[PDB]
Amino acid sequence: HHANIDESKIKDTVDDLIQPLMQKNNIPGMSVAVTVNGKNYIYNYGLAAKQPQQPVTENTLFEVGSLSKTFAATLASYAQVSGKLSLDQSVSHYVPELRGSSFDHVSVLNVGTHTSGLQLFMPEDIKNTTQLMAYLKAWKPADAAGTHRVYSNIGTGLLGMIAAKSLGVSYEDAIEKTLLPQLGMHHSYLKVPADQMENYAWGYNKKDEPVHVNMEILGNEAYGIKTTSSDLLRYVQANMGQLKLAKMQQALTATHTGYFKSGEITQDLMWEQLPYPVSLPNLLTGNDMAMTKSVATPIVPPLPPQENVWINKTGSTNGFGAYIAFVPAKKMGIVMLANKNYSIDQRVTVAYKILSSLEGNK
Ligand SMILES: *P(=O)(O)OC[C@H]1O[C@@H](n2cnc3c(N)ncnc32)[C@H](O)[C@@H]1O
Repeated sequence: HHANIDESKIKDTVDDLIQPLMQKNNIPGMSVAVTVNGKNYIYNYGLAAKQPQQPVTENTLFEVGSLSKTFAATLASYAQVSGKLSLDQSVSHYVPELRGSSFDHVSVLNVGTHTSGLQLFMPEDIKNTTQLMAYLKAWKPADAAGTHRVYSNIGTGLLGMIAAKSLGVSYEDAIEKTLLPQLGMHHSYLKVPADQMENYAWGYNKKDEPVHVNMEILGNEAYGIKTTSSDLLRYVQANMGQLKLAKMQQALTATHTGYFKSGEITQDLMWEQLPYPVSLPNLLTGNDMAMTKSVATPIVPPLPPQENVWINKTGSTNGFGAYIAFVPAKKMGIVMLANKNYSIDQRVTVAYKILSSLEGNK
């Protein structure tokens, strides 16, 4: 602790919110990463595993659940800026087995914005590509694609699958061999390697059992990433153009294009945003859209990537709870990782309090 140092003030702000949060929710371990003024701060708390006990360190890997959807979008955006994908084309244009199905009328943009109408969860009985394609050929949305927003793991799966195919590789290769390496995210994985298993935190479910996420079909696209807070802070900085990584920077920025309004949010390519300065009530409402259908209204022409917005994404698994938010105009961002799935309203509120503390009022 030092005087006249913003770092000590930030640590106090973060500690004072995170310690009670972890106590009352019984969260075993967290890492919080903050960037502001071009400086990066990483704060680690508690335990990556209870038995045998292992502390959270700079190397601890957390499951981030739906933060993974933003990587599928970044890959699709990379394919798009590389000339391999048009977001306005239909899904069946790129997946010829689906020609003649309802996917003749669902665009890639629809699956990238949760506006196809596909339901939230993949049917549990779908285990292989044959069963998946049979389901998709038989599926019909309740409303015309493009009229409603239904947050969807399945649609995100299609987005990433199409993006990878357009690049000539599997999704796993696209992410681990192309995207994460080009972003400099060397401790981010869909499959944690043997030399990193000691760093892979256990998640603690509602009954406090240690669990790791089970990876099923198209799951890598929707929920597969394990990563460190430092790697995600780099991802946040890259999303704010702060790093010397040109196609990749274009791809990152273009994911922030605003395509639909729904409720309080602007739906980008997987990322979600609200105008900044943003009120806590609207941010909370905008982060309570995970399981219900809402009306979606197109933004056409699309809203270009903005500076004056709060861009964010939640992610969870049975054992983990994560959140990212950043405001490009202020070059400030936060990553909050936990090995217990605690409520989104608390993640958002803590992040709002932290970011609001980072400069004076004017
Ligand atoms: P985001 O973190 O909002 O959502 C992804 C998490 O939802 C759960 N989940 C999605 N899809 C499935 C399937 N098919 N089976 C079991 N669980 C699923 C996971 O917790 C994801 O991490």
